Amino acid sequence: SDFSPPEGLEELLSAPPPDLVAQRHHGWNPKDCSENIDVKEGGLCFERRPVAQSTDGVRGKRGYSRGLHAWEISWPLEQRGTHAVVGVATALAPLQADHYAALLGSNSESWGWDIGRGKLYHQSKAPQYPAGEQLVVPERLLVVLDMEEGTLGYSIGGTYLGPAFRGLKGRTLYPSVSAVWGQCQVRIRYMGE
Repeated sequence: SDFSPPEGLEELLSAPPPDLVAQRHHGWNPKDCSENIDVKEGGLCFERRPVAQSTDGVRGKRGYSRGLHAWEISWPLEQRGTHAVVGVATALAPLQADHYAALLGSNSESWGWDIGRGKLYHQSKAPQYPAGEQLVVPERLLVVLDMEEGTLGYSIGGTYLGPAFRGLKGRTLYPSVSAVWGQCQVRIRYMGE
């Protein structure tokens, strides 16, 4: 877009999108998530309840170790809070904390984009991304995981912002998100492989 997206991304996004079963198959996992989040719509949406002093996350049902993978995340602006972090995670990242934090990316088992202030989190306990314009993240963002190249990048308003993270080769990564505000509805639409 203003960055060159991984090869074959335009093709997979143009193609007829995966059907309802495939998207659910790749959705939020009701059995891999904080006790404070409820997964709805067969995996396509998750809600964090209004629990105070807790940070909570969730992993997708499917973990990726090869190929190109994109999913669309839709996260209403007014349900973001102070720590809306969107990214990916090994099977080993913790999915809740008992204080307020940017949980996704605060360890070495996860990579997060802070879609509010535009910081990159990995082993954070942060560089800006994109590299005097205010970051504005629309309701809907594209998460692009390239496991052949080992990069995680994002796409907003028809613009690939380029790789946020490298060094992903050899891992098995799940879509993941970490949130602190409650009464949110955050949707995942897997776009394909």
